[PDB]
Amino acid sequence: AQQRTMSENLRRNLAALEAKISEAKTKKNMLQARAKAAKANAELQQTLGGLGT
Amino acid sequence: SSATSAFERMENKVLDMEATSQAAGELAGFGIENQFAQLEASSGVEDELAALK
Amino acid sequence: ALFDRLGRVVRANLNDLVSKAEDPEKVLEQAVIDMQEDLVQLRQAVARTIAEEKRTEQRLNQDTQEAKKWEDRAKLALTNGEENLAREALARKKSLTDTAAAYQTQL
Amino acid sequence: ALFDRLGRVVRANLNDLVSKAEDPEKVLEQAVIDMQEDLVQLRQAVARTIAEEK
Repeated sequence: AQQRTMSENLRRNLAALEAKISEAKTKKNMLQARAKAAKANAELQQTLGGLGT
Repeated sequence: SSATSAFERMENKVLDMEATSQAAGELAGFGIENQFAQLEASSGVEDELAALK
Repeated sequence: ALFDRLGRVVRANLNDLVSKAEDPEKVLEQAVIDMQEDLVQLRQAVARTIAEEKRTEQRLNQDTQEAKKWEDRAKLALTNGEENLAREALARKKSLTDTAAAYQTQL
Repeated sequence: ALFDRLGRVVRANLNDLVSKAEDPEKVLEQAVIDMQEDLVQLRQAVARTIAEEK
């Protein structure tokens, strides 16, 4: 009776963790695209402008 | 110390770069818009010429 | 600010020397050549950001069509009489839909 | 009073000497060049504050 109740609590917490790690994984794929874009914008600004020697 | 503790720290750095890069563009200024308008008008003048054909 | 005055002067003399070594034709020619090479590299950098536009269209399409296959599987599961199997398919289908929504926003 | 005077004299002789080494055409050109580099850094300083606004 203790084992069955205990098993459920472990089983439930793990599934919630899988969802969290999946979200991170989901964030990571698109988050890299933001970084690429942010870098690309910076170079365009420097090349169009640029002042002093 | 945790995997999340470093992931969430990295996310903020990517977002800061996105904000910084756009802000650099804001303060540089843009000339694209007033050139684009010249292209739109430039079309309008030759739309009439196209219409005759 | 006596130090500053000196630091200004040392740099000014170096700048004056550099502008002797600046020929007119060749520094000017090299300047266009540098710009041409740098511009091509920038086009390459931009192209891989413009790749992500196309890729995010693919990602969304895909996962919205896994969502359909869960429905396709579910219709049969209901008919055959396994309510639990049907609910699992429908539950899985929902959070694929949540994921799909997120993609459009990003896109 | 006394040391204060002598320490002014040391500064004053140096001040004259550096002003002689300041050519007006070159020093003027260099200063404008410095100011342009400084302006770019300052624009980026504002941009990184505007970043936290966003």
